[PDB]
Amino acid sequence: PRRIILSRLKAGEVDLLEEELGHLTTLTDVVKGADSLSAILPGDIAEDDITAVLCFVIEADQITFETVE
Repeated sequence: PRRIILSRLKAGEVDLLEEELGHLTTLTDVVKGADSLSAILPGDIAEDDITAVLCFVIEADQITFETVE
């Protein structure tokens, strides 16, 4: 079970994060924020597919997955 927070979007791209991840797999409890969205990605999803997707959906230096057991 893990978390994945990103900081680059704006006031409206939050759903875009949990969206692509929610369109390739089933997220868990993403949260919204000005430009920092925190999605809950487990250890049996497209984890590697998100680190690769989410980053190409925002950048390549503001994405990180912090386990939240």
